[PDB]
Amino acid sequence: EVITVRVQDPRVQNEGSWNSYVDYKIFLHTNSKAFTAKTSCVRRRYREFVWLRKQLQRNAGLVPVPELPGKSTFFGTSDEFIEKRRQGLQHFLEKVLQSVVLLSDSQLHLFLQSQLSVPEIEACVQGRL
Amino acid sequence: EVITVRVQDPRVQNEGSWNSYVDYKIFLHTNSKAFTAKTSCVRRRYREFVWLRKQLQRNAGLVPVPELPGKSTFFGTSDEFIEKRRQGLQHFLEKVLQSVVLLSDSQLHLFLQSQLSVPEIEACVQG
Ligand SMILES: [Cl-]
Ligand SMILES: [Cl-]
Ligand SMILES: [Cl-]
Ligand code: NA
Ligand code: NA
Repeated sequence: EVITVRVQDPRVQNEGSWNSYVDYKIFLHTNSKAFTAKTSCVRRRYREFVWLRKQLQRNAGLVPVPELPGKSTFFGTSDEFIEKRRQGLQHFLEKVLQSVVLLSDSQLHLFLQSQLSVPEIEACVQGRL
Repeated sequence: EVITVRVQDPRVQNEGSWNSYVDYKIFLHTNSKAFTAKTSCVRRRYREFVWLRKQLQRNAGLVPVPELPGKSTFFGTSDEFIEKRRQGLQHFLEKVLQSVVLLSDSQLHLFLQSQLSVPEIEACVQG
């Protein structure tokens, strides 16, 4: 029944380049059978969370899905933007995990416990990987 | 101290005339000590929001102030255009007000809690 999630450690990938982006470490510790691993650590970027939230909104129960932190850049500093984003991503996952139809989602499990890309998850869930 | 802002009740002013326009009720309630009124209700039109943002962005320097909804009528109907505008205007104010960055801006206060026109605000703050 314990599922503890943390979002930490923003890092810049491909820094300086056309395709630079920030990603976040996601730690999960759980004794839940929802998950193949008791402990996992993966990195995900904001756009993958956007993909995730939309996938969760296809849930079979039509249950509402917690909000993500937004795209607003209205911050004195980039550090503040990233920290508020990090907090908001962690809060999002905490709340997702409290909803049984969302917690049990097979694509959530692939998001949290693998580093399959979004297209790779999409291929996996069609048996095309 | 929280600031609650709502943009509601779009209405057509001067309906059927050359100078017809839509405006919006801006309702604010706050326990923030800086505001002159705990609850205010003013009406503002889109062009006034455009004026406001320009003033706010000058104050912010290179910090990017929240975007306004645009002019392009990409929604299918006037009703949908106005409702999405209203939502966008509320979102703009929510983001503006939820940060400490612009809360000292004289123009913002007069926009929100007076029914001074834009020229009158400009005159007020210029002396
Ligand atoms: Cl971007
Ligand atoms: Cl497969
Ligand atoms: Cl009228
Ligand atoms: Na084990
Ligand atoms: Na209305």
